[PDB]
Amino acid sequence: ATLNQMHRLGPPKRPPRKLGPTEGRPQLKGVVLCTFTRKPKKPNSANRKCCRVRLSTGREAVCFIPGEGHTLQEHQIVLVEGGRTQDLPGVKLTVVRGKYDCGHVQKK
Amino acid sequence: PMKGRFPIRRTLQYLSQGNVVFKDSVKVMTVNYNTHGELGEGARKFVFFNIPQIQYKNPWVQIMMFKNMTPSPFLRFYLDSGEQVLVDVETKSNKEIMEHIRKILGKNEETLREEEEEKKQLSHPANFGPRKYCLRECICEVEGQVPCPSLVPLPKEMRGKYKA
RNA sequence: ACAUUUAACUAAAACCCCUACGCAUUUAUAUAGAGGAGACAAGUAAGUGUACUGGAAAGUGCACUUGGACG
RNA sequence: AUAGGUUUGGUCCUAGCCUUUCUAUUAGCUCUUAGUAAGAUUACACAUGCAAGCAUCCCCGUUCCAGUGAGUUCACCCUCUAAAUCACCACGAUCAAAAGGGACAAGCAUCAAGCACGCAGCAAUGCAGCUCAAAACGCUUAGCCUAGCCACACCCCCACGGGAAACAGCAGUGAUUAACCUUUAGCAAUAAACGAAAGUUUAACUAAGCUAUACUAACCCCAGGGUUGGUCAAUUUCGUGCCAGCCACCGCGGUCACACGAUUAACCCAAGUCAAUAGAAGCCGGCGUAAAGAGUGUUUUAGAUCACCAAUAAAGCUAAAACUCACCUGAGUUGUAAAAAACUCCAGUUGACACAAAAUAGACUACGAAAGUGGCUUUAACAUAUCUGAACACACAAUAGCUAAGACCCAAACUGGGAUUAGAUACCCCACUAUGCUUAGCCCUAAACCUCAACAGUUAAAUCAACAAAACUGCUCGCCAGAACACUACGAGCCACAGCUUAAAACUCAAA
Ligand code: FES
Ligand SMILES: [K+]
Ligand SMILES: [K+]
Ligand SMILES: [K+]
Ligand SMILES: [K+]
Ligand SMILES: [K+]
Ligand SMILES: [K+]
Ligand SMILES: [K+]
Ligand SMILES: [Mg+2]
Ligand SMILES: [Mg+2]
Ligand SMILES: [Mg+2]
Ligand SMILES: [Mg+2]
Ligand SMILES: [Mg+2]
Ligand SMILES: [Mg+2]
Ligand SMILES: [Mg+2]
Ligand SMILES: [Mg+2]
Ligand SMILES: [Mg+2]
Ligand SMILES: [Mg+2]
Ligand SMILES: [Mg+2]
Ligand SMILES: [Mg+2]
Ligand SMILES: [Mg+2]
Ligand SMILES: [Mg+2]
Ligand SMILES: [Mg+2]
Ligand SMILES: [Mg+2]
Ligand SMILES: [Mg+2]
Ligand SMILES: [Mg+2]
Ligand SMILES: [Mg+2]
Ligand SMILES: [Mg+2]
Ligand SMILES: [Mg+2]
Ligand SMILES: [Mg+2]
Ligand SMILES: [Mg+2]
Ligand SMILES: [Mg+2]
Ligand SMILES: [Mg+2]
Ligand SMILES: [Mg+2]
Ligand SMILES: [Mg+2]
Repeated sequence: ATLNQMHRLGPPKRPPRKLGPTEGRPQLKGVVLCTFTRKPKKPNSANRKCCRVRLSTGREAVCFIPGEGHTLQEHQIVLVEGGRTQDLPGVKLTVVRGKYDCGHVQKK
Repeated sequence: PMKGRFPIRRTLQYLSQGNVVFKDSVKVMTVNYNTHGELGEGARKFVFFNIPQIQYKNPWVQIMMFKNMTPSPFLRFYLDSGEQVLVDVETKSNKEIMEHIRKILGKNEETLREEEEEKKQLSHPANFGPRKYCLRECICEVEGQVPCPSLVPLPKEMRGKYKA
């Protein structure tokens, strides 16, 4: 572009940053509605432990439960953070271990 | 690289290199010049190189250009009193035009140094305040004075917790 | 729409208006129903535009291109 | 950025995503001392206690301080000039309202027109004007330009009035959020209010309390967190076997797993560590083939320095070849790899005979802005002695298509018949429509391409990623910033109504 065109257009106008599943918040509180498992997309194979949660904002979302063995049931309270599960498409929230009902992974 | 011929013109150093600071009487500067004709060559250069500097040093003076309206180039300055100053610039180089306008309507170096000294007084070195305005924030930064408790804890006798 | 009284051998008292807003107007939410995109999951050269046929897959007509072939 | 990882069988280029750095909040785990700084998520609702007195009565103050960030170009400069302080006799300084002039945040032009937004006159009244693609009008977002400033003080902008009964003062509480400080003391200092003054009052403030949020300094015994496949510093044994599980990106896990779990050892930081979130840091680069020169030309406000042959409109005209008609002659003609259908008012010679198309020339490379233009004659006729200049303004735009009428040789979507085929809703043969033609209107799309934007200039440099078409420079307009969603949705405009122009977002991916 020429100098006249650059002056006409002005400084670049950067689009606003997209808000993620947590909507720009570190963590979110949620109530577990149901627990289930999902299968990875296929370079891999497993049964990933997941749960649907109604967040404090009212939106329902699918979350992954990290670690070996969880004791989450319906109506329980959990704290969910960001971070995509690379194997599960559409799962962009992760349950925080050791907060509210979701306890730490049992040793061994 | 930077766009356009002579990109140095679009740097703050070049813009600040000008030496023409108009007196407060000047309000408007019209520049009538011709795009073609050897006798106007300097005037064209005067438009190309020195008008940005003049405007940079004189932000409130209205500078306006006119092209191929008269057979010869000339400058006209309008003063606050209503007087008009006509400067014929045909056959003159751009440096000559700068020197002429500086001589006839430019503040001399004495006035500029006086203004700088006046600006100096506003920033009193003894005043204490934010670094944006003062050299030092607190007297505790002065050696020999009681230092800040943030860096050196005060003796227990000087603290209210152990005076109460 | 609406209006100047008392008082005055020192000087004072008195003063107060009625109308709007709705079957108007703006945007948004919920809801019947309909439809998309994504994820998962599994011989007639090639095209562009346009038109018809066909339930589709595709075929054909007209003009244009080589980003094909012609030892 | 001193950069690095990641597309491919491989190389180069382009391009996104991520890594390494520094902050703040929150979460997990852990946490010794001292000093200092800082300290609800919520303009939601608030129990309780304080936060404004002074003073010989009048007045003065409670319009300040303190709080919050809901709304939002009232903050800044100049002119003029109130109130206030001091001169107080004013001359005037200081300070600073109202009024006038100027300046002043971000995103969206799919918000493009606003609809009275001006001027002149003493008025009467007259003129029809004013703003706007250099962004008016409009919607959305946000306290700001921080010695501080602006705005608000429960709501109806305001507060006569109404809803109704107010902590966005300090301490504190309920609800809510990922977000969580004591219902301390004193007016000893400074500041403010009052007083003539000694002085009095103050949840301003000062001195304390709580909190790893940060900085500084320590520590007599006292260390935790994360990581160890590459980017990127650092794994020994086992357990498990595409399961359990792990990853910021690339990826690992199928019996020898440095990538999962335990364990050993090691690496980084350290009273911290670092998981999540949000910031800090960006177009002077490009447009033949990667995104981008959007079919063609003109001009406006502006910017720049480069100041005869094949055009197109009219009118006329016709040399071949068709079709149709007539005589004469023959019984077959057509169809093809081969056949069947079809015709037999068929076929051959001769003669007459278009509103269709324009061999050879043309092995030419011309005219026109492009689209296009190639039979003959004639009349009009091919802008501009600077250049650039529009998706929308003004004009045009192959083929196809839609309205009206007309012409109809040939060709031919479609539609029938014949044949083939497992089937043929195609290919082959026959017939025949819309359409190709003229007239008057529309429609406005193409691989509308030399896939090279217009003007001016250079052949010197390493010519130069590659290929295409040798490499560049100046200047201007247009356009482009990962893929797909998407020649799409919505909005707007249109003689278009299954249409054209402009043209997104959500979800998804690490590529394309
Ligand atoms: S800043 Fe001066 S004593 Fe702290
Ligand atoms: K695998
Ligand atoms: K008083
Ligand atoms: K605010
Ligand atoms: K208000
Ligand atoms: K005091
Ligand atoms: K093993
Ligand atoms: K072409
Ligand atoms: Mg076609
Ligand atoms: Mg890269
Ligand atoms: Mg590879
Ligand atoms: Mg922590
Ligand atoms: Mg006064
Ligand atoms: Mg004012
Ligand atoms: Mg525009
Ligand atoms: Mg829209
Ligand atoms: Mg706000
Ligand atoms: Mg309140
Ligand atoms: Mg109010
Ligand atoms: Mg409070
Ligand atoms: Mg906090
Ligand atoms: Mg008290
Ligand atoms: Mg304190
Ligand atoms: Mg391991
Ligand atoms: Mg392209
Ligand atoms: Mg082109
Ligand atoms: Mg032009
Ligand atoms: Mg435009
Ligand atoms: Mg057309
Ligand atoms: Mg037609
Ligand atoms: Mg063409
Ligand atoms: Mg152009
Ligand atoms: Mg253009
Ligand atoms: Mg894209
Ligand atoms: Mg469309």
